[PDB]
Order: sequence, then structure tokens, then C-alpha cells
Amino acid sequence: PQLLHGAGICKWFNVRMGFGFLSMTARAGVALDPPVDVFVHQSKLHMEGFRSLKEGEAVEFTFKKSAKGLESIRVTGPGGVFCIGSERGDRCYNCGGLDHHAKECKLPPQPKKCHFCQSISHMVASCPLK
Amino acid sequence: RLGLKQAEERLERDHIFRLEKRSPEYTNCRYLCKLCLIHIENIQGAHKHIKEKRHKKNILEKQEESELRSLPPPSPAHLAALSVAVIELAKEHGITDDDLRVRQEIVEEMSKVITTFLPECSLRLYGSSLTRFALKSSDVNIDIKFPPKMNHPDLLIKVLGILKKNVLYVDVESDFHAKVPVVVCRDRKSGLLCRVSAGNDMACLTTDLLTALGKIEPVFIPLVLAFRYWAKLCYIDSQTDGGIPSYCFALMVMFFLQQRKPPLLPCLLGSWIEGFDPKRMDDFQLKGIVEEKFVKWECNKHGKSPLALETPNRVSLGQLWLELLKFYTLDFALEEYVICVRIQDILTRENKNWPKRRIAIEDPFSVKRNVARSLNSQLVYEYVVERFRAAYRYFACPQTK
RNA sequence: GUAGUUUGUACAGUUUGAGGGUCUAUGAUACCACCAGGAGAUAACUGUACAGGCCAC
Ligand SMILES: [Zn+2]
Ligand SMILES: [Zn+2]
Ligand SMILES: [Zn+2]
Repeated sequence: PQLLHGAGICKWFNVRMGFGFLSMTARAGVALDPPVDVFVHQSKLHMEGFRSLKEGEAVEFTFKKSAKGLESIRVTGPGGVFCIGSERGDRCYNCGGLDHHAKECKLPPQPKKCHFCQSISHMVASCPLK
Repeated sequence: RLGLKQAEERLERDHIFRLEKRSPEYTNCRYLCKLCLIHIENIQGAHKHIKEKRHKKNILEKQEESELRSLPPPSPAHLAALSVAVIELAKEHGITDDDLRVRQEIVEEMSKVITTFLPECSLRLYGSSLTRFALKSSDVNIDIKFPPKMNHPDLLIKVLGILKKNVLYVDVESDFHAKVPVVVCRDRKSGLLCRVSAGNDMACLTTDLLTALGKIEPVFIPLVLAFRYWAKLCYIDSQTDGGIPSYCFALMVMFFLQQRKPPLLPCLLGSWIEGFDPKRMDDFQLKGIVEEKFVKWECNKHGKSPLALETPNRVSLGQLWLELLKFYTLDFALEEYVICVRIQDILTRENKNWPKRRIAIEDPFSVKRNVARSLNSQLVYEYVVERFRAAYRYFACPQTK
């Protein structure tokens, strides 16, 4: 593995275009005071899927030298874990709950609550607050 | 409270029907799906049944018929177009009496070829052909009479080999393994099949019955020709593949004319037999056709029954065709009854002890067994109802050039 | 009226292909955001019946 590792915290991160910045507490295993700015980009990210960071979560990384702030070769979470993304296998049609499905949520059935006005009349995709 | 009841009524919208007090064996189930005809355990079972895969077939399968059922009745121009279509079907390639002359001579040719070396035997034209209750590309029903000092399966050895050395025909199947052992042939002039059966007297009696009805009533020929052609295009007429027999289709359309009030054929048993009882209908066993307007009957006393009314059809053929499709797509509940044209009121399955989850149809001179047992698979049954649905969809649909 | 024999077909749990606007995409401060109303799609194991159906009573 590389010598070029690092660690720190996320400065900001755009999910959609997939880059942000990091503020580093460590460089190549050596602690830093004050922290330094280092890039993060989705081509550098180790995770699968839509590679993205929470805008403030803790991170680890590898680096190389760059003008507009340090440039990362690789970025991970702490200990190499997968990054979160901006924090905000389907909703159970008996209750709207993500954690269960039809036979997983065998409670007695419910009528159609419109979620925009919190009343059982219609559907939230037809409620004009959209 | 009541919101949960309305949401299980939303389950009932997808065809789950609840019970409260049940049979002791049916204590297991709070619900039932009438589409699947299968009892359902509880509200969780209803939640299961809304996901259940046969029910999904059943839901779409049931919802399909509502479209064609809503498709519009024919305008006078639409009536004329339907009539023109069915008569050009009946005439241009359908077997009229004129084409029946050719098919009868084909049967005569079969008789000539076989009885060249079986001269004591004689081959008799019968079935859908002779009735004029026919179809465009058809198989002629031929019946061998033979002296009973010989066995008809043994005789079929002396029937097959000439056709297996024949110079006139193709499609010589060695169809010994049919329920009546036959040898098949294709006449190459008409381009159509031929089937050589033997000793089927009751089928010949029903053939004379339908021929008498066609002699009385003209629409008889055109309408059934059309229906048969359609079933064929729809492959329902192949009784070996889970379908319905063509003979049974003929009796089906005869039942349609027998029940399309004002009925354009008269029923065989009723008040003109004084002291008749439909609840012992079997005792009034029919016999041979008389004058091609009457059918005989006998018991251990005997007499005849009219096959005619005082006036023939004076209604447009296209209207008859559209309501004939409407009858056996939406009116006759296929599974609930036997097609029983012996009696004006429909004879039920349990009235002849037959099972229910398919069509039942009876032979007119033999009410002994159902001749519509071939439908058993509900998938094939749904396919057949879907073909009937496509019929009443297209032929109720107007057109553009 | 009740069995021993397996099928498609519902099947009950498990194992499951997508986790479902999935997809997506700007190398140095802009993402997230902002349109769902629909009981969640196949192959394998296992638990029962429908009814086709084997061997009987
Ligand atoms: Zn739920
Ligand atoms: Zn609303
Ligand atoms: Zn169902």
C-alpha cells in the first residue's frame, strides 16, 4: 500500500456532481496542527454505487500535491469504511414503512392518507402543495 | 374501526370476499376469492391474495371481458358490414350446399377407394359437413357401415393400407389411437381433410337433426359456419388439445338459437307431449329423424316432436352473429351448466352428476357422458375465454379503411 | 366418504435477480435538492391444498 495516506473531516460535499473538500487532521500517519485543505472527488472515492460524502462527516484519505488545495488520490471513511453521502427495499404498502414489506407488515389495512395535509382523503402526489 | 373495514373493502375491490360464520371444515377460512374459487384464511390471507399470482391472472382475466362487453352495438352500416362479412365467409370458401356437393363427392371417392377392396362395406357422409353446419377448411365426417362378422379396429387394417398406397391424397395418418379408430386423408381438390369413422349412429342422428333444422332455418348454416371458423382461428375447435369439439360447437350454437328469445328453433320436449315430465327427461329417449322436420322418440310410448316453427328468420345475419358471440362470451355461464338443448331450462352439472370447473355439453341421443371434458386446466380455460373475448372485442369494434 | 402416488397452480416460511425517478456524475463551495398512491418482480429448498391426475377401498 501507499505511504501517501491521510485522515481528517469533510469540509463540504456535492452529491450530484460528486466532489467536495476535506480538512485533514493527519498526513502520511503524522498529525497536523493547524489542519490543511485537501480535495475529494468521486473518481478518487473507493465506494461502490453513487460515491458521495456527508458534508461534514469524518474521513480518511490519500493525497498528492495540488495548488487549489491538496488533491486526493483516494478518500474513504475512517478505517476505510464507506462514506455516507448527504444524509437525506421499499416502503411497505400496508403502512408506508421502509423497513418492512407486505408479509413483513401484516397489520390490518389502512386507507389512503394524503401526506401533505395529513388526512385520509387522497394521495400526496395529487395534493397542490407540490 | 370502520376505516379498517373500508380498507378490507379496498381489499374486496381486488376480489376477496369475507365470511363470518362458516362450515366446520371451512372454519379455517375467513375469506374467499370468487375468481379463484378458493377459500382464503384471513385478512392476512387477503393481503396475501392481492399479491397471489393466479389471482393476478384471474383479476386481469376477469377485467378483460368488461371492455368487449362495453364495445358498441352495430349501427345499420355496421350491421350490413357484419352481414356481408359472414356471408362472404360462408360463400367464398365456407362449405355451402354447393361446396357440400363437392365434399359429398369426396366422401364418395373415399367410399370408392376403400370399398374397391372392401365391397361389402359402405361409407356414409355425416357430421358438420352434411348438416351444412360447416366451416371453410374442414374435415368430412365419413362413417363405414360394415357386416358385424368382423371387427372395426381389425377392419381398419384393411382400410389404412390402400390409403397408404394411394395416389390421390396426402395426410394419411394411421389414426388407430383415436377414441374411434380412423384413417385420415386430405382431398387435394378442396385442399381439406377427410376422416373415415364407422358405426357412429347417434352422431348421424344428430347430423340429420341439425340438417333438418338447417332445412327449416337458413341462418343456421351461415351462423355456425362463422362460429366454427372463428373457434378454429382461435384453435378452440381442437378437442384433443383441451378445447371444445366442433360437434359440441354445433350443439352450442343450436342452443343459442334455442334460447335467443324469440327462439329461432323449437325445443324437442314439452307440453305437446301431454303428461311429459322434464324431471324424468331421460325416459323420453329420442329416435330417428322423420320427414326432415320431426324427430322420433320411443320408450318401453312413442311418437314424434316438431323441429319447425311457422315462419323462418327475418332478422339481419350480422345481428345474429354479434349476439351469438355475446351469448357464449357473456350470457351462457360455461361452468355452471351443461349445454343441454333437450330442455328449455338449462340442465345443471349435478343434474347429470358431472363436475363443474369447465364446460359441460351433452350428445342429443346420448346424455350419458359429458362431451366437453377436454377443458380441465384453468389456464387453457382462461385462454379459451380470452379467445372469446377477442372475438367479441374485434367484431363489436368498428373499422376504418 | 377416507387414503398411499406429483403436477401445473394459488401456496407458507426460507434462500432470492432489482431495491424499485433505478438510472444519475462538473477536478476544487454545491449538492442533498426538488415527484410515489403503488401490497415488492425469478430460480432452489421446504409446508398444505386446489384441481388435472397414478394404486386402491
Ligand atoms: Zn409496513
Ligand atoms: Zn392532500
Ligand atoms: Zn383470486
